[PDB]
Amino acid sequence: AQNPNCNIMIFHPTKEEFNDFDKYIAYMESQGAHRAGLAKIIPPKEWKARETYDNISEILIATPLQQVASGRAGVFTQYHKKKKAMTVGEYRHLANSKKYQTPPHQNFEDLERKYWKNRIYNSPIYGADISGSLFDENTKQWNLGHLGTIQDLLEKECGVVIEGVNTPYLYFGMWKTTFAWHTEDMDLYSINYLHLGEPKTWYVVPPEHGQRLERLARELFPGSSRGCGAFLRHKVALISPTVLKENGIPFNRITQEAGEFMVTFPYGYHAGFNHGFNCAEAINFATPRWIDYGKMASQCSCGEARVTFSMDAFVRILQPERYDLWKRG
Ligand SMILES: CCOC(=O)Cc1nn[nH]n1
Ligand SMILES: [Cl-]
Ligand code: NA
Ligand code: NI
Ligand SMILES: [Zn+2]
Repeated sequence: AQNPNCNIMIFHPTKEEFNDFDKYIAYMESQGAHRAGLAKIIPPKEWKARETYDNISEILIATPLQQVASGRAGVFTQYHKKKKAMTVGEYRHLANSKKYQTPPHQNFEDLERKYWKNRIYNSPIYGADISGSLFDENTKQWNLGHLGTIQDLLEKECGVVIEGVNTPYLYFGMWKTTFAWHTEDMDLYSINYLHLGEPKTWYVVPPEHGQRLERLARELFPGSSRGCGAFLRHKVALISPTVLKENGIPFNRITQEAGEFMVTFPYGYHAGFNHGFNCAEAINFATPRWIDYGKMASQCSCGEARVTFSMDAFVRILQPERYDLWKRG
């Protein structure tokens, strides 16, 4: 079997290989990439997402979220406090201010150490989950607004014809902005392009070991676990690499830089943080291999994890038994 140690693999497709998106995902999996839960794809040198980023400052962040931590440095939750709307230009200025700017650091490992030491003592502001795209409509390869839809995938695989749309999200980040441990909705794939700015560090647990992370999370967040049997769905719990290592949890880490794609694979738990001001775009997608993961995906029914209108049909068709109870939440 390929990639038995579940290492994060990095791919360098040629411009010809970059034409057929589905085919390249299948290729990566043939090499065992999915075993890690996460892969990096560096686009060919001939490719670009758009011409420039000089004109993005007027995009609105309608509901920036302040990420307020509780707990200890290595085991904490974050709750999201709504702030007043800002433009991207205003947000960038805020990110670069003394209060929020990345501290001096020697390299990525030094900054990673500073993040886990000091994250809880600050409350950075994240402009997450903004419907939109920054790919030029003329970019034909790996344009995250022009992928095949999950609804069409389900139809092709299962004959299933369903309502729903699937469009990309933009994210504007700053130092210490954090994505909590999660898998995607319905354990879908995701793809993330870092358009501009400072890096993003990722942590990931191999899909074959996801239940080990879940068990540790239940132990570390016992009240949350009693409240919901899928509380990681809430996307608020953080566990540091030190604590994961202490508890024998298999994981890997990698830093994504501007101009690079990351793909997360079905049931690949991931978490991480932004190094400084940046802009990313992401969307969920499916392949034939996803279908069995979708059938088995845990669900939050406590009501906290509120989700997109597209998810109804996925639960309805793939998980009819669970549908009524899920719909209640
Ligand atoms: C407000 C919390 O926002 C997030 O966690 C957004 C995010 N999800 N994955 N990377 N960023
Ligand atoms: Cl710091
Ligand atoms: Na490893
Ligand atoms: Ni994700
Ligand atoms: Zn829940």
